[PDB]
Amino acid sequence: DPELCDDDPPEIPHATFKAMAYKEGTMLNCECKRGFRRIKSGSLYMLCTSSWDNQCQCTSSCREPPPWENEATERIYHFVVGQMVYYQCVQGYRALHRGPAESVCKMTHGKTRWTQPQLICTG
Amino acid sequence: STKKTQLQLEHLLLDLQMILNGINNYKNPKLTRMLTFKFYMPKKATELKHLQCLEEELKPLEEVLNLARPRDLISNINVIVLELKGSETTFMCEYADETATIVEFLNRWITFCQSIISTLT
Repeated sequence: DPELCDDDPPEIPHATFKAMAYKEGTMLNCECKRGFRRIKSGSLYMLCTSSWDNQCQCTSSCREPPPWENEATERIYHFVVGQMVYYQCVQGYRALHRGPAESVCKMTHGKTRWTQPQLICTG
Repeated sequence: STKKTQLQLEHLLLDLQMILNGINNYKNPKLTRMLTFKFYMPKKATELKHLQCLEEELKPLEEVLNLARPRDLISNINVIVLELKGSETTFMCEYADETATIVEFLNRWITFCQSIISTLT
């Protein structure tokens, strides 16, 4: 029974992170675009179980699962310990320092924590 | 009977209160996670008929609880609600034009219940 990570992966200024695959249990918020709410009485998130389980659906006012009338900000994910994300600077920035640039959500003595990536992107 | 309705409303508010207090505390590390889900509530809930919107959001409530017996608590809740507003769609909850976290969602309904109980006087 996979454990959810209490926090988001470390945030690295000007950096984005991506998972190469998702582990049994990651959850994906069924978020909607502006002017669109989720279908009445509709599921809140998809769950990785291998494949995804529920179905998002937005009306109007595991591998990377396929879109729906999604959100233009991103997908709000919930990872489980053991999960790893990979970091890379966005466009317009280069890796100044390149200490480890990936993170694993580990559960050291009770609480969960992500490994601190050491990536730095300057203008 | 005014007392039946009051009782039901009290039982209902206590269960909601149990969930709110049960997840909204410093001993729950999943909180932040739970606060990312957008919940829908009535802009101005005041009539017992509005309990339709709480009903339409129960499976979602049971779902967030899985991140925290939910299956039994929500079942109890759902029945009480039906007992308070029937089996017919009592309101067209196209909801508020605004969303909410489980903390707000629950705050609304707990306040709704406490209010109607006193109003029943």
